[PDB]
Amino acid sequence: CKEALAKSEMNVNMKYQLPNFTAETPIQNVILHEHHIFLGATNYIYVLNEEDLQKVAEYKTGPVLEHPDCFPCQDCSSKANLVWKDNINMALVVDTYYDDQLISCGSVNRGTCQRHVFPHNHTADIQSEVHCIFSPQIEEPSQCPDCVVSALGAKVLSSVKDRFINFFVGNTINSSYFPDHPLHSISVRRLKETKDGFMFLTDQSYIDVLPEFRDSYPIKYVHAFESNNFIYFLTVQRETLDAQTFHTRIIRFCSINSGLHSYMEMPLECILTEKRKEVFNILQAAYVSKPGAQLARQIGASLNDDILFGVFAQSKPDSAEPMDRSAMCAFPIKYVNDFFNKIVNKNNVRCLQHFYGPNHEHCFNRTLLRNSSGCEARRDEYRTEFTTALQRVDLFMGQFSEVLLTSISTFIKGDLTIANLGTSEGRFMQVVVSRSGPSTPHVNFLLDSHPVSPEVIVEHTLNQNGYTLVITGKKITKIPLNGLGCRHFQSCSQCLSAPPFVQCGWCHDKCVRSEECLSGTWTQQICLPAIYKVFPNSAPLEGGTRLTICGWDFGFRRNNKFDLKKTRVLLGNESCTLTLSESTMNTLKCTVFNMSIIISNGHGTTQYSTFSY
Amino acid sequence: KRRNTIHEFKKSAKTTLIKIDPIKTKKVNTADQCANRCTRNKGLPFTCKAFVFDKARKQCLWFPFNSMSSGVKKEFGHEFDLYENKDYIRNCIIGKGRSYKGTVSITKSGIKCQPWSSMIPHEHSFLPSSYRGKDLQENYCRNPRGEEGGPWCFTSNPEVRYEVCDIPQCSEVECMTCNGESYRGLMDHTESGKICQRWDHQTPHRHKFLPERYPDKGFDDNYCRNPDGQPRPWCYTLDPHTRWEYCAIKTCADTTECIQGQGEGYRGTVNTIWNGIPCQRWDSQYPHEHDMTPENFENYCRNPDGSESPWCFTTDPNIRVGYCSQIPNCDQDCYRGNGKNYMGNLSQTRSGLTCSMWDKNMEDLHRHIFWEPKLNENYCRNPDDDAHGPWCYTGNPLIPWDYCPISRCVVNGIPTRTNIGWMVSLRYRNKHICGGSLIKESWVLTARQCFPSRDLKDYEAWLGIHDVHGRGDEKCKQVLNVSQLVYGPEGSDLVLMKLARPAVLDDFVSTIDLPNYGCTIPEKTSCSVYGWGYTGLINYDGLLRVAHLYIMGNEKCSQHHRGKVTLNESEICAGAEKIGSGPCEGDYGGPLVCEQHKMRMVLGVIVPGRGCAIPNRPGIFVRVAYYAKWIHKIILT
Repeated sequence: CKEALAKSEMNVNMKYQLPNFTAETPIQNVILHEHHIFLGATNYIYVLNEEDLQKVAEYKTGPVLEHPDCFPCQDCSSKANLVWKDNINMALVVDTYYDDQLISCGSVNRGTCQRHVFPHNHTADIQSEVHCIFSPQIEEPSQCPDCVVSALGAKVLSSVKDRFINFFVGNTINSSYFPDHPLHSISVRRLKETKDGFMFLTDQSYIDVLPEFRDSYPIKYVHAFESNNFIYFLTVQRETLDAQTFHTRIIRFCSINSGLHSYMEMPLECILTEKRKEVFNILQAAYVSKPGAQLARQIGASLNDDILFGVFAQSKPDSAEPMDRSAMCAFPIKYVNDFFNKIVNKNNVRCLQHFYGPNHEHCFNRTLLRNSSGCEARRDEYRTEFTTALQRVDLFMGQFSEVLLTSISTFIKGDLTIANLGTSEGRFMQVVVSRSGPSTPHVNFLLDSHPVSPEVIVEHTLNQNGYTLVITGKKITKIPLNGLGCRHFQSCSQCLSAPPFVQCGWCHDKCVRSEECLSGTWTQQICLPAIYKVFPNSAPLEGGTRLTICGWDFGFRRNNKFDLKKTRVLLGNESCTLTLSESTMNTLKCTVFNMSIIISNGHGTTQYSTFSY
Repeated sequence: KRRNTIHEFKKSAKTTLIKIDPIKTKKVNTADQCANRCTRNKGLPFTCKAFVFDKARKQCLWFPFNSMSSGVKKEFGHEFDLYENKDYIRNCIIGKGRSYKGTVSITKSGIKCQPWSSMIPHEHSFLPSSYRGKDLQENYCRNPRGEEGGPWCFTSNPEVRYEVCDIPQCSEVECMTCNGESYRGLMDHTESGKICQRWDHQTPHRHKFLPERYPDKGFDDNYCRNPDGQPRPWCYTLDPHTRWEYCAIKTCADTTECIQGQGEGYRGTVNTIWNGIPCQRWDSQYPHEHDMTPENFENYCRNPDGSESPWCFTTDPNIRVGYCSQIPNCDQDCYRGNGKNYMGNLSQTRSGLTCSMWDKNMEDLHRHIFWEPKLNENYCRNPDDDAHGPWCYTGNPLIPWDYCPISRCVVNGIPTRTNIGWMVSLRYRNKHICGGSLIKESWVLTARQCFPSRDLKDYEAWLGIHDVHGRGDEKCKQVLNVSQLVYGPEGSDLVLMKLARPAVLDDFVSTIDLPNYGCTIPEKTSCSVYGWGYTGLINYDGLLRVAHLYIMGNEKCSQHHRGKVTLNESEICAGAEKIGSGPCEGDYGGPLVCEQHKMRMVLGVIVPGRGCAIPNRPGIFVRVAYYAKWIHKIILT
């Protein structure tokens, strides 16, 4: 019997009161700055105590009235008529380089943002300062510079380069809303000293697709970051202008205040492959992070080289929606850097489709100095679109291949790397990642009905005081990264398989931290055989009928494996028959005056005194 | 019925055929139904040897002739696409040789196959009238009935009525290599006489390969390829019921440690994975049978699939594939600032240019510099112990020397009463963008944060104006074109502009001296700055505006910064008299100049950073002394 002993598994459901904070409205973003959690949300903004999870303060960009006559920040209170819309904070970033500021953004106000400054005496009040990033363009009303936030898609990346604040923003746009306000796909809004507008350094400072395609070829942006002066982007789009499939791409370019010089897009696919194939089109969430020491060897980096983590789900046919089947994938920045630079041949490299259009002068007869060019700013940039992808083996090998993954964070401890997976439905897990073998979720529990947001915050002070912040629906939770408890474990095997940083040890009855063993029988080393049942209980010395043996911890524990060779089964003096094909660490099979039956497993032994002749 | 025969057509891209000496267009959406009409019997009276469609036109135009027809001019027109009838191109025999059209009227015994319109001498010549659509040629043998034997031509010979033409089976030339993926030929038949569909098509199978998406593999009309690395090239079947099939081809006729690429072409003796488990041989299917066989292309960890890492099946039965990832793949200074301290085996400059030859370089060095009386040529190491690090001479006549890249360890505007010639009004888009200061009759300086475009034919220098646009003094202004920009050393952010023509001096126009290279400032020493930039006033008339500052140490600067910055010697700090006044937008590259006792010289340059003119907050400026000697060593240019 196997299901009868399903109590072997750690229970998926174990409820805990966590540092928890409720939102009136759906949460859009989160910012950590000075022990204070700033979070935009539907028409609103809040601040939180880092330890207390307490709303220190808040402010409302509440029910938004729109007038077609109205500009984003010109007063429209006296207006008697009109849309009654609702700004959702799509862009949010704290800046320190100039001052202590928060740059917040409304979705509805022509996608035009504001700013809120913090006093030194008290460093949390935002109702003090409101300032509109709305620079009137007397020069060229062609382009609305401070019209930044797209309604459909916003991926924001703020940095300080050449002593200026630069925003690299990637924007999903429909062709329809273009005349209402002209916007750009990827634009580099540079913030003026006067902090009252942005300035486009040139015409080539902005890129966006030809006005034709802007109905089809939807390109939506999901992630970005900075490393090695290459400001990469992760984003999904059609495989081709005709394909109507979708493949997630990584974009690389160099950051000169002027604009994106060496613009490169490369396809990225994750495959689960076996001996003698499933490819995940759609990235769900990502996190670039340093690797754990074991991972450093396994994938080929140091403890410092940056590895990008992408949780990819297979896409619905001709659709960007996922097929509820997800895995995760690792990408050392060294490898992607070299793939962009040197590995690819000269025949592959193409010109951008959505920008140049296939029918053009340049795409016909233009090349690259690939080995003779890296990060070179040439005034005639070439928008290159590599046709050859980079594909990774799932480190998990589908240990979640049956489900979608909503999001992800990353962290490491000592030698190991542990990933804090967020489940499509919202079953938060923490799992050790290694090429070695599948790792069970030492936490798996269900947080909430709604999806876990890709908005996730990680922190580990001293590598001792650590936690993540996780969004779902209208609540955020502060989960310590230091595990929760050992008691849910329901086998010596499960107990030992836990990481060290949770102190797991069987107290002769159930796994536990050492100090809690009143009997002092705390052990983490010998897994005693545990009997659930025996089928049946009457046997002769010669008569033989199948002997089904239910229980747990039967197998020898090797670091991962549970070996059934390293087992002996005795009926007192007589050794009972071992059918190893039918005998597993969960259940055993034999074929053969009260008597007991002794299991001698890899570590211990036991007797079972329900039997007679 | 309504069928498809474009699959039997060829295609070519972006060419249109013009027969100078002659054929109609009807607006039809489907070029494919178009080709099917061309093929389908009786469709057009003329002999539709090919077709062309232009989807810009969407007008369907069959052409009753080949490009091999004389006198036809191809024209590279993107919108036009040709579709050739591959039968005229077979020049071989497929199966029965049923559908032949080739211009051959030679018998197997080398006699001219008679004109088929010729009753002489043999009776059965009436076929072309009878069998219309078989291309029963004038004289050239065809397979009139799709006869197994093929084109049998009624020989003109009196003794023999007909001799059978002989044309080789096509596969005579369609050979293959053991890999086969390299081969890209014409053979467009499967192993069961089935035909490959058009690789552009999506019917009847909508497979994965989009030939444009995966070009460079020859995913042309129907030609068998090895996209997935089978021992034989294979294609998706035109028949919807057959998923795909191999293509019958014969063969053709006539290793180290350090890794190249993903190890695919690379070959290895090593087959121990990072787990240390050795891997077994290609014959040895154990522990779990593996598809790869030597017929496809020892017990070694190769990359037959070209994986990211060469992979070998673990003798561990549990693991199918093991990665021998220990394999090696073939793939800067501190506190030593003088070039001699490092031996730089580096041949590049910071500009990216290569070095020059150290012989003429050495001679020019000795000529220009007699500082003292070693190293290798063309290498990063530099003799002159230069502060900004290692460098190398350059072959450019415009620029002879450049550093090699090795890492080592106005708000409250008070307008000017009168004019200053040190200022230079940079006009890009024909209006002031930044301040520049004149040093030579042919040299100006400003900051690197002032320059959108990399060219010169946009930029402009304006000289000798007290107002922003020469609005007042049209008598004395003067504009110059830009000959060269020079980008400073690392972290310098200093750009030196030479104009196309030096501006002969005058009372109004003034050049500026340089500070003493090793000099140090006295604290609080009053100095002045000049700008046309943003001042916050209601109405800027365009006048130059002057403000005075006072030097101060690192202390008060970081104090008002509250530790925003930990200073560097590159940086010079100066501040106001507790009032809110300082450079802002449009002042960048403006000068702060000072005098030893009376003779005044530049000491700092306006650079944008960290907020405009916050009262009682010091500003950070460049140490001109920190770069003066470099500026000289380039003034050698």
